[PDB]
Amino acid sequence: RVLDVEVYSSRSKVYVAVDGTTVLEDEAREQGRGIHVIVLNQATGHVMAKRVFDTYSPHEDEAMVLFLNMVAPGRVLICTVKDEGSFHLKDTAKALLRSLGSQAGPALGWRDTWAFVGRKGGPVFGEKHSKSPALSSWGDPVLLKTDVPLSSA
Ligand SMILES: O=[N+]([O-])c1ccc(O[C@@H]2O[C@H](CO)[C@@H](O)[C@H](O)[C@@H]2O)cc1
Repeated sequence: RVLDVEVYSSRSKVYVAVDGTTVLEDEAREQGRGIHVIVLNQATGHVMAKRVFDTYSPHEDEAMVLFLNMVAPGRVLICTVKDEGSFHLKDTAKALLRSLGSQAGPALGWRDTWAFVGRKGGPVFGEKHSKSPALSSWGDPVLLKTDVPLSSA
């Protein structure tokens, strides 16, 4: 079958809904900055892992690379940015995002918004990105809605 996946990225709020049900929601004012990553089972849509990496801060990108490298091929990966995710998103992490098929991830800039849904090992199912227009501003909120094919037993 399919999963209906909805992913939202903005300055102050992220959420992810799967089949109309909210599995992640973070609207807290000064918490949860960075790249939120959700891993779903590719047959059932069950949440395997939920992490946030504050890649505005040093060393979090290194943690994210270790984490993503251990995700099994075939898992569904969902990424979404809250506030800022680029400042300490360094070349190794960007290369990894590129390997996953992301076009916007490797190009992520200051206060850009970004939502991504893909299968580890490819293909990418959907991706949206809004560039911040100025250093004192954030990218526009992005709402990505995409259908994800499920694998069958
Ligand atoms: O002049 N500067 O280098 C500079 C000026 C203002 C800045 O604001 C910060 O930006 C972070 C990323 O958006 C927010 O998480 C944080 O809460 C705060 O708003 C950061 C840097």
